Amino acid sequence: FGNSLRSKIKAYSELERIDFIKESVDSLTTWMNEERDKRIVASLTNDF
Amino acid sequence: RLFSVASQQPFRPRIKAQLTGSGVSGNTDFEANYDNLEILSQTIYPDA
Amino acid sequence: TVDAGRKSLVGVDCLLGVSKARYQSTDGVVTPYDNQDYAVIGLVSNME
Amino acid sequence: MKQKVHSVSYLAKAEFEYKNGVYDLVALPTGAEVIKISLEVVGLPTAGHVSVGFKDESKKNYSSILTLPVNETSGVVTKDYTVKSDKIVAAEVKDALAEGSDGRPVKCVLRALYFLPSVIEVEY
Amino acid sequence: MKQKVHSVSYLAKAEFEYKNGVYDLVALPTGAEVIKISLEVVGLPTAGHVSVGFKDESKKNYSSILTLPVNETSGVVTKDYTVKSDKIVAAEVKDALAEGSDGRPVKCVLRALYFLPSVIEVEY
Amino acid sequence: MKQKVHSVSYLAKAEFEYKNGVYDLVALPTGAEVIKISLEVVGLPTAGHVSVGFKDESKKNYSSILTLPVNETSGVVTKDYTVKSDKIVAAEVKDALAEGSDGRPVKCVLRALYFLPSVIEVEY
Repeated sequence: FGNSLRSKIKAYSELERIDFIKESVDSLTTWMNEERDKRIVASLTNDF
Repeated sequence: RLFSVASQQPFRPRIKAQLTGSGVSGNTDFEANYDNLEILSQTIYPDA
Repeated sequence: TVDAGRKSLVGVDCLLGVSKARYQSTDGVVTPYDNQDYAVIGLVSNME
Repeated sequence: MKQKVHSVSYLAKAEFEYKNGVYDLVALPTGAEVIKISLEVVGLPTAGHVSVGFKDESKKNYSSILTLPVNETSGVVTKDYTVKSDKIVAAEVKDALAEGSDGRPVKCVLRALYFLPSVIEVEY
Repeated sequence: MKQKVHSVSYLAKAEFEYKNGVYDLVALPTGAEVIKISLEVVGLPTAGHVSVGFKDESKKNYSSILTLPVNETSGVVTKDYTVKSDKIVAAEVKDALAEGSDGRPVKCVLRALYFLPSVIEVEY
Repeated sequence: MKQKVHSVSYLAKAEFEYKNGVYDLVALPTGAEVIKISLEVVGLPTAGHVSVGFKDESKKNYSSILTLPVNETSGVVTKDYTVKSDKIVAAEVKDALAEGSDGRPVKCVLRALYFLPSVIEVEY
């Protein structure tokens, strides 16, 4: 499983002051962590 | 213009036309509007 | 280089196997462990 | 067998809340190949018409291409369009009051599938 | 003029052999933009109906959206759909016997053109 | 939920000038997933029919799939097609004289939206 993010044109990225590589890496690490944890919880709380 | 063709074979000079196509504006992908590089040719045949 | 080099794409992917421990008998004989969650008991309550 | 084809296609989806007014739903580029326009009414209207059509970015060039009364609640344009300076898909509702028979507000969804003016050469 | 549009589109084609049963034809993601569903009957049926509709991956949430009797042998859904947990396009044939009038088995083909939930921003 | 879908789609647009003859409008590959054929008449014809259909690259395998008289000036094929050796979309006009009622020549535009035979695997 995974995600991805696509940026805007580099001119806009440097114009609205987003460093898309770093922000995307951080936010996707976050999303991945909650995805693994939800996997664990969903398997754990499956049929009892 | 005297063409330096010494092979006396029928010659064909080519020219590259100016791009008259609109581009893409802002975040829009290049793919949304590709331009067409047009080449124009003319052939010169000998006469005896 | 997703548009032509203008934009970018940051993707994150994980391959992971997760399962609630539930051991099946390697033969036909009945053991108190067969279709039973190894170490899990459910607790259900009206949330509000 | 060799030709030039449009290889890039977009879908634009826009909602408005079905009461009198004019809404600018979809923006199209010059040379866009509009191949599907679909309008949908989510809810139970009691009275009114929705007219979708084309208009300029600025000037008052509105002209309905699909009219929807209350009853059928869904429609699709019967015609295909190449965008020639009419770069706004717009929708107007001239008659409409509050939701009616439901208590929940009535929605209208417009989906526009169009191909970009760019072409590429392919032989089969 | 600036908007977000769906730039990714897929077509799923699936065949079944037109006799009583339920078939899970097309799988759709959440947020998919289903813009065309078409059903076709290849052959000469003698008796029966085909109902295509939406149902859950697991639970029994079937609801017909297009019904086809024997005669017309082709149909298209009149409505457009955003996938909200009903992630199976399914087709059921309640009445059908052997091919009939042909000796060669009767086919049904379903084509689903849908746009992926992903969006991109474009200004024209 | 896992399937194979066609992820590549093209639109071919071709014009002809609406007088008697046969025109080879769109070329399709084997296995192409033809999902929309639309024909449009730009102008005011006075007499004649346009028949669009499929034919071979070489041999005389023409068979009309959509016939358009003068009055309605627009049409769409009601059926979906997988290209099996009939790799030419063609249009013939058997009856037609000069423009009529306008002084400006009558155009016909055919747009063919089709999906390429390539497939990819996706699970949702």
